[PDB]
Amino acid sequence: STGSATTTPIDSLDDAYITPVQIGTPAQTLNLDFDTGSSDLWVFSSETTASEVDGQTIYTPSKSTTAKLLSGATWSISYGDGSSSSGDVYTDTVSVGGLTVTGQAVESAKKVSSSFTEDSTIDGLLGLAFSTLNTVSPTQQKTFFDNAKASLDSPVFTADLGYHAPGTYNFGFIDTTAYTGSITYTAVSTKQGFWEWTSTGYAVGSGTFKSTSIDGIADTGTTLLYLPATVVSAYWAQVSGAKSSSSVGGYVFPCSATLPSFTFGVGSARIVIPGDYIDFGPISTGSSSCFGGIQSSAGIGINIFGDVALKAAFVVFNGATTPTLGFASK
Repeated sequence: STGSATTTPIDSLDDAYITPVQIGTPAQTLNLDFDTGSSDLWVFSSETTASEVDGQTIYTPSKSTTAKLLSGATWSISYGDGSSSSGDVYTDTVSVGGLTVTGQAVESAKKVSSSFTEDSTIDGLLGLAFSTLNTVSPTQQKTFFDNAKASLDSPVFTADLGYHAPGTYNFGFIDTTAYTGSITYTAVSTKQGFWEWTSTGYAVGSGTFKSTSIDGIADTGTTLLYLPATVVSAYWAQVSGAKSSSSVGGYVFPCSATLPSFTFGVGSARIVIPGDYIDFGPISTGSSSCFGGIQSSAGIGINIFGDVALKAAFVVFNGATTPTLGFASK
């Protein structure tokens, strides 16, 4: 089997992408944030505290003839941005882009943190990291991809995120028309539960490539590119007037600037992020200070190849017995 679904930016900045997901019988379609940095499929629901729902579409398990309470199971997750959610668990039929999994754990939120409530466009998350990170207790549950894997034509999914435009998540096949050149594959460590890999270096604009190993994660659920402070300083030094602002929370730059590209290495291959992809717009409405799309990871503990990086590539998440990542230009 295969599946193919369009993923759509939630706003004009590409802050996140939403993909429609069918849950239950008859289907209830929710728009979920596909997150290769986490491993829970959780949804706003009829159980979510009413004051914490503000415009999201909810899953109502009592209206699904295939929903079953997973007795005793609870979940609770905290994300790298400080947000969180928790609740109980149902199993139900879940379909993405025509690919159906029966008995998928659907984690129903009883509580969500304010950042979720305040974002009416995201109805929940669909985790695509390794199932070892799934938070369901006392019986850990599998991700949608893990449940689907054995049925897929090939045990892979691909992320093709758009710049200011829709893109595609495919399951079970690699669309050879969706990229240019060849796909370069690189080793993955699953030791932390992530799609963790090592970039071979970087360049700023037309500058020379610096060969240096940068360990990080491919994370579709993170907006920006978070890299070591040395790398980030080298980038922003090429933008007149750019500076790190402790009060804003990162590098800002004059909105009048033209940003240079940023290149990262995948083996001997190179992925070029155009400068425009690094512009996240005014820090507040009407400001002439703009927020940068490349930021320091120094306070995180891990480097993160988020959407800024991934949307410059066609990305293969190869879930074979020994997982690997593939990157192609497009």
